[PDB]
This record gives sequence, structure tokens and C-alpha cells, in this order.
Amino acid sequence: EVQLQQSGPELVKPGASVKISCKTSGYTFTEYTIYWVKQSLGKSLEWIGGNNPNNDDTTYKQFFKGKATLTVDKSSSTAYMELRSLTSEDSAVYYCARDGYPYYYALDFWGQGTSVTVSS
Amino acid sequence: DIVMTQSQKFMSTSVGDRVSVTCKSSQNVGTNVAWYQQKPGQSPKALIYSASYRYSGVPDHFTGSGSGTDFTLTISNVQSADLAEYFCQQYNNYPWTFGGGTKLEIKRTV
Amino acid sequence: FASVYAWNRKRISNCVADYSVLYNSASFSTFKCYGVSPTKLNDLCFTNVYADSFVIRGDEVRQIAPGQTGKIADYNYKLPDDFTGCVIAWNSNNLDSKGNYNYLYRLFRKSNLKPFERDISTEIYQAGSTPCNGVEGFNCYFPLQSYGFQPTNGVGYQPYRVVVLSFELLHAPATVCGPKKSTNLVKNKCVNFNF
Amino acid sequence: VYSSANNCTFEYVSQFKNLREFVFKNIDGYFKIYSKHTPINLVRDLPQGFSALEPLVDLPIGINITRFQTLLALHAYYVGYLQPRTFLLKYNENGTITDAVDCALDPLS
Ligand SMILES: *[C@@H]1O[C@H](CO)[C@@H](O[C@@H]2O[C@H](CO)[C@@H](O)[C@H](O)[C@H]2NC(C)=O)[C@H](O)[C@H]1NC(C)=O
Ligand SMILES: *[C@@H]1O[C@H](CO)[C@@H](O)[C@H](O)[C@H]1NC(C)=O
Ligand SMILES: *[C@@H]1O[C@H](CO)[C@@H](O)[C@H](O)[C@H]1NC(C)=O
Repeated sequence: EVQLQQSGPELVKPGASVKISCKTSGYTFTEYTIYWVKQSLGKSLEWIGGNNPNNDDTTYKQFFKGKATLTVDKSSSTAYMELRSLTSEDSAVYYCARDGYPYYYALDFWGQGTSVTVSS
Repeated sequence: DIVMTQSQKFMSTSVGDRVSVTCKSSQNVGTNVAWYQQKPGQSPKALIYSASYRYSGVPDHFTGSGSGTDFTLTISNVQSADLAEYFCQQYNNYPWTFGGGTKLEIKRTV
Repeated sequence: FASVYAWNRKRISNCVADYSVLYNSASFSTFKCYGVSPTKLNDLCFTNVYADSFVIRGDEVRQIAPGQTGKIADYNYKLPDDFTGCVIAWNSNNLDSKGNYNYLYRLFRKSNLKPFERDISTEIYQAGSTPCNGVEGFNCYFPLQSYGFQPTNGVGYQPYRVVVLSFELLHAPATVCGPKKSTNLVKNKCVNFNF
Repeated sequence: VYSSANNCTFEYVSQFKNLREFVFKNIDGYFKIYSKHTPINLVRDLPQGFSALEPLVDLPIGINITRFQTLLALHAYYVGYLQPRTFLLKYNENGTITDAVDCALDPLS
């Protein structure tokens, strides 16, 4: 009964700020954390970061400074990512995933992803 | 530190021969991995959990490996829906980082 | 008193005391007594009475009842459904004014507590896929937290002393019963006596 | 002897060569100890004479109590048994017991 609806493709401008939403519905949102990763057109997967819906915690990778920002809300039961400094190579697809503590560790459920392309 | 190469980037099997891919990791930090299938266009599909377990929602006919700082995975055979990317996982420290991935190619002959 | 998770337990037996004087006083704010009517405590005789005492916040008195929900009712102290007990609770705001920051309560646990379970232990609670070790951090929390018992707070933040009385009825011997009263004597008159 | 103090559900604190007599009994979870300080002395080294035993305490313990042992202050105790007999007692004029006759010992008895 787990599903995830995301936004469509986006076109961004260098030196600007954009928003991407990951929507979760049909299941409880309080317990399990939410993870964000990227795919740069079939290259190696990068763990963008993660957040805790309950404690409002935020965790990044070793090198993420520039757009390190996380946000969630329970009224809409969704999460919003803010992207800044879209300089030259951030055109890629974002994937929003949910893990399970009682069973199925390590990002059991995935999403369709949102593809953002940088252009003038 | 943090490095994952699994000694290969892509492997090729033509017909019938069993497919096996390792996930050699860095120095001893722990024993917890995963393997995901990445079809060309849609979301990744989890293949194996900790390199030796089973999935309820997947027709699992797989062979795994033991424990320690080295990991290996063996799949049944090269079916008609095996052309995809292979991703390994490593979740010990908070800065999660995976490898470069593995690509399975069906080596067609003349 | 003791902490809510390390609730204080006392065993009373081999005595005669009046239970009517408790609810007679007007200083007892909350008295929810499910086992028997308040006026029948002195009438009946019991055995090996047990008292569980702790301190809770102002707006959680409804949590202490047999077979209901509540974070404290799940991870700190839970009443079984088949519980013929009795519950008293009263304000202690003047006894913790500045405020008090020595109260701890469980907030995270794997599952609900067992009935009358004295679960005392410490551990770094983990709620993430990655294993938890070393120093606390993400998915590595301390399950014990303090209380915001400021001296300028109203209902919901005033400390409440809560005591729960339980008992077993006539396992084999009888030690504690209600008090009995005796009248004066008369002579040279045909009287029916109950000596 | 002092090894553990777990689950202390009860506690009680209270108070010719003379010989002391005791009788220990347990009926439906009630423990009775009857005592006698010094009876009539006829001769030495043997229990001659007659004297009734008066109750001392009554304890609501609730145990089955199967075996027992004595204690000594290191640096003789005759032990009998009880059977379901029938006796005839001759109470004195002050309430005390002075004569007892068995009912299953001799045809004259
Ligand atoms: C029954 O008890 C009474 C009361 O103690 C005894 O009467 C006393 O007897 C002693 C000697 O036996 C006298 O010195 C006292 O003067 C008596 N007092 C009174 C008030 O009479 C009586 O002897 C007892 N009888 C038996 C058989 O034990
Ligand atoms: C008393 O007995 C119970 C079992 O009837 C046992 O669980 C408990 O540990 C005992 N008390 C002590 C102090 O050992
Ligand atoms: C004696 O032991 C039996 C167990 O067979 C128990 O049922 C009974 O209550 C015991 N007696 C007392 C007086 O506790």
C-alpha cells in the first residue's frame, strides 16, 4: 500500500533557487526516515542526504554544501527540497526513498524521480 | 577510507553461463550491504539484501556469500530480462556512498 | 518520590488502617477507583496490598487507566485490563516550584510495557537501518528526557503525584481488614450481643 | 545460615535442672506453638510427671512445612510424633487440666 508521486521534469537557471516535492500518501509518515539520492544519467549513485520526520533531523553527505537544505510537512505529508547554485553540472534526476525499520532496510521503496536540467 | 570498486565496472555473459558479481569494500567497518537492479529508464529494483537473504515480492533463485569485509552475489542465469545495471550498497556511517556500479551485457555472437 | 519509569513499589500487610479518611479530605483532586466503591473499602478485607507511586504531568491523568492508549501508558507504566485496583492523584505544584529538572521518563521503546513491569535499563535507542554504535547521533537517541516544570505554568505542566493501590483477595490467610467500632455496654436488660 | 533475604513476606518480634517442653502443629495454614516452662520433677534424666501445655502464639504463615531441624550454639532433645487419638480430660475446679485418660490403650481405659 506504499506509493510515491513526484513532480515532472524541470528546467533551471544557473545561480537560482528551485523546489522539488516528494509526496507520500497511503501509509504512516512519522516513524520511517526519508532519503534523497541522485542519478546523473546512469553514472554512480550519490546519497544526497536524509531527514527524520519525527525529530526533524537532517543529515548530509561529506560534500553537499551549496544546496544543503531539508524540509517536511505533515499537513501535506510531503517533503520539499530547495536547490541553489545550479552552476554547470546539476542536470540529473532526484530519487526520494523510504526505509523500513522492522524489516527491509536500505531503501526498500523508491520513487519515479524528478529530472532537472540546467540551461541558459 | 570510503572507496568501492568491486574489481570491475561491467561484465559480459553470452548464453547459459552463471553470472556472479562481487562487492569488495574498503577496510573493516562492518558487514551490511545490498544489491539493486537498475533498469534503463525506471526506478531501481532491489535484488538482494545483505548479499544473502530472500525477498517476498521477488522470485528469488539466487546464491550469495558469507560474511566479513568481502561480499559476492550469484544470480540464476542470463534470462531475457537481465540487461540492466548492478548497484551495490554500504550503510555503516552516515555519509553513505556506493560504488561505480556493474553492467551486465549479453555478448551476442556472429 | 521516585521517577515515573522507575515507579516506587511498596508492600503493606499486617496492619489495620482506615481507608475512609482518604476520600473524606478535600485535598485529593482526582480519585478514580475502579475495583470497588469508595465507601466499601472499610467493609471488605484484603491481603498483601501493593502501592505504586510516581509523578506525572498535569494533563496525563487520563492515561492511568486499565486498557487505554498513551505514551506514558505504553512505555512507562501500563495497567492490564483485568485490574480491580484503585487510583488517587493530587497536585504538587507548590512542592516543585523554582523549576524541577531531575525527572526522567521513557519516550522510546521497542514495544509496549508488560503489566506491572519494573523495566530499568539504559540504552541508545536506534530507529534507523544503519547499526547504532559509539556516540549518539542520527537514529541514536537517549530515551530519557526531563520535565518542563516551570513555576509559572498552569494545568498540563504542574506535577501530579499519582498512587495506584492493588491487592489480592484471600489467597489463603487474612492480614489487613477494615477497622471495627465498638459501643458501650448495658446491664440488667435483656439485650442481643455480638461480643 | 544467613545467605539470602528475598521475599520476606512476614516478620515477628516478641519476647534439679529445668526442662522445657514444646509442641509444634500446623492446621490449614495456621502455625501453633504450645509451650511449658517447668513441669513436676520426679526423678532425673527421664520425663516423669504430668502437666498440661498452654498455647503461646498463633501464626498465619500459610506454608506446607515438611522437614525441620534444630540449631545449636557451637564453639539432647527427645522427638515424638502426633497421632489422631481420643482422650478424656478431667478439668479442675479452677479450669486447669489435672488428669487425662487414653481411650484406645487398655480395656480398663
Ligand atoms: C483455685 O484458685 C484459688 C484462687 O487463687 C485458690 O484459692 C487460694 O488458695 C491458696 C492456697 O491453695 C490460699 O492461700 C489462698 O488464700 C486462696 N485464695 C482464695 C481467694 O481462696 C485455690 O486454692 C485454687 N484451687 C486449686 C485446686 O488450685
Ligand atoms: C520473589 O518471588 C518471585 C517469584 O514468585 C520472584 O520473581 C522475585 O524475584 C522474588 N523476589 C526476590 C527479591 O528475589
Ligand atoms: C503446598 O503445595 C501445593 C502444591 O502442590 C500448593 O498448592 C499449596 O498451596 C501449598 N500449601 C500451602 C499452605 O501453601
